[PDB]
Amino acid sequence: SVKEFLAKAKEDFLKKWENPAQNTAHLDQFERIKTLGTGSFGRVMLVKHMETGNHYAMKILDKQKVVKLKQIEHTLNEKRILQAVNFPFLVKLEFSFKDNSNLYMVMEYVPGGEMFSHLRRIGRFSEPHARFYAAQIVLTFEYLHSLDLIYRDLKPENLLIDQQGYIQVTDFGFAKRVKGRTWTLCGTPEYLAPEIILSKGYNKAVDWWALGVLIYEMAAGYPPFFADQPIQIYEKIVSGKVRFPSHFSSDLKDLLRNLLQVDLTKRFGNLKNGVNDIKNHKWFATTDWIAIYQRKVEAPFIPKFKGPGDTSNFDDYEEEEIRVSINEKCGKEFSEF
Amino acid sequence: TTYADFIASGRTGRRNAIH
Ligand SMILES: COc1ccc(O)c(C(=O)c2ccc(/C=C/[C@@H]3CCCNC[C@H]3NC(=O)c3ccncc3)cc2)c1F
Repeated sequence: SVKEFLAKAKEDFLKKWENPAQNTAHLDQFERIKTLGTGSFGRVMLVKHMETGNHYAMKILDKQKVVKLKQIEHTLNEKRILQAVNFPFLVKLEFSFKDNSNLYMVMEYVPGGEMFSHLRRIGRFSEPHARFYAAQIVLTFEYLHSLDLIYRDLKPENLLIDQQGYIQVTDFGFAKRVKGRTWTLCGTPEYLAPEIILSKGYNKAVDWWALGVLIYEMAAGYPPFFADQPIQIYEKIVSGKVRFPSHFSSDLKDLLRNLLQVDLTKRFGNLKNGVNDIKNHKWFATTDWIAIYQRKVEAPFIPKFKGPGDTSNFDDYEEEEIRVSINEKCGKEFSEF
Repeated sequence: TTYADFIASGRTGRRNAIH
């Protein structure tokens, strides 16, 4: 059943993967309202689709800036993977298009805000709260990894909370479809596996490492390896001496010792049993895995929901007007977008 | 404490990924 869900899912992903959707909207179909977040090449805005009156989250990327930083391949990956996937806890792409100056990805709007904001505000989540989120990630990485996708950027910043209090993963900008091995140093310092830092070649197991970081940070209030500068973070990660807060249950600590594990013959998620090594862990024993997938578990936290168009769960950012040039920029580099 | 050191650190805001 788990095996034939993943086989249908792979067949659906692969037809979209080999023939991506292109040019399914235009900028003038949307009213731009407010910036929900930023990145290297631009921003994500709340928009309103004028024809239906539906709200969406539109990513706008400046093509010239992508080229200046040598990240063309990353942004093609983001859109090609997003358009192809389908899972309850992945933010859904509704449309995508490009013009002379920019690339656009219109996603569902997830109004509860970033896990990061609620975590920093609250301080830390209880084990049951953290577990509820962790399960959704476990099931998401099961799906993505079955498609030969590595995510490579798990962190509370990239986990949105939706109106029922469930997770939607965003930010596929570092995601990559790979059988075998890959080498780029990428991700967030605090979330990186040792093998990434040491330029060893790595695979999907880095995402399971990242999950250990996230669980640790959700439950502690702070990450297992931190310092003011990235180079000192790396140094703490390669030593691999994790200190656990005294309030951590003995089961949590044991799970964490198996995810934050430098040795890839011992790291959960990677091994022969696979993801079952995680699902059947004792920390997860109260977890009804099928009920998480079906969204029948009641979330420990529903964010305030102030009607559509409301952004009170997001921080404020400086707005900047979209400029569209009359000449086509970087047409050939972005032709498949 | 570890919590105090984290809260006094320069890394409690949004983290950027590296390339
Ligand atoms: C290799 O570097 C890359 C790769 C791909 C990219 O798209 C980018 C970006 O330029 C870029 C631009 C804006 C953003 C904004 C992301 C925001 C805010 C940062 C924290 N993650 C949450 C994300 N918010 C949403 O996506 C969102 C979606 C749906 N509903 C509400 C919010 C991310 C990447 C990039 F820099």
